[PDB]
Amino acid sequence: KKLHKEPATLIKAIDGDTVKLMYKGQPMTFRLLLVDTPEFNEKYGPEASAFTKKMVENAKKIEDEFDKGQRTDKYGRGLAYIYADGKMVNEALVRQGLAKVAYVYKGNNTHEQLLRKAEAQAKKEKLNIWSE
Ligand SMILES: Cc1cn([C@H]2C[C@H](OP(=O)(O)O)[C@@H](COP(=O)(O)O)O2)c(=O)[nH]c1=O
Ligand SMILES: [Ca+2]
Repeated sequence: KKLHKEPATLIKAIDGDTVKLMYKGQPMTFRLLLVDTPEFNEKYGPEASAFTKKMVENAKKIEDEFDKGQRTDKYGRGLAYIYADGKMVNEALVRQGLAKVAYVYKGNNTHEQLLRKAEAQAKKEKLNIWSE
């Protein structure tokens, strides 16, 4: 079983780890897989929100990639990896210490090792959430 990115259409960025897509012609919230950004009113929340917003809004295009397992969560949100001009937003947040690796469920964990490699680098550099 292989993962494949597909073309996506942005309506708007919502916060650090959620975006609104026009998915098959319906507005739908997507939650980024394997990451957790702070809430806007928590430390680094505004920064994570603005980093995801600039990355998706300013991209020439965005793509979504489901993993192998559940595609929608218990709140109806789609669960995907999101790419902006080919760069994974989920990884970039982690690499900048603006999200933690989190919500790792077996069966939607394809990019776990990639993301924990990014988090280890953000922790070594003491970035943001990991700053001292
Ligand atoms: C990332 C992700 C979150 N979730 C759920 C778990 C958390 O629900 P509960 O705590 O209600 O159990 C919720 C966290 O989302 P937010 O971080 O967007 O608040 O989203 C999944 O079910 N699957 C996922 O892959
Ligand atoms: Ca969150």
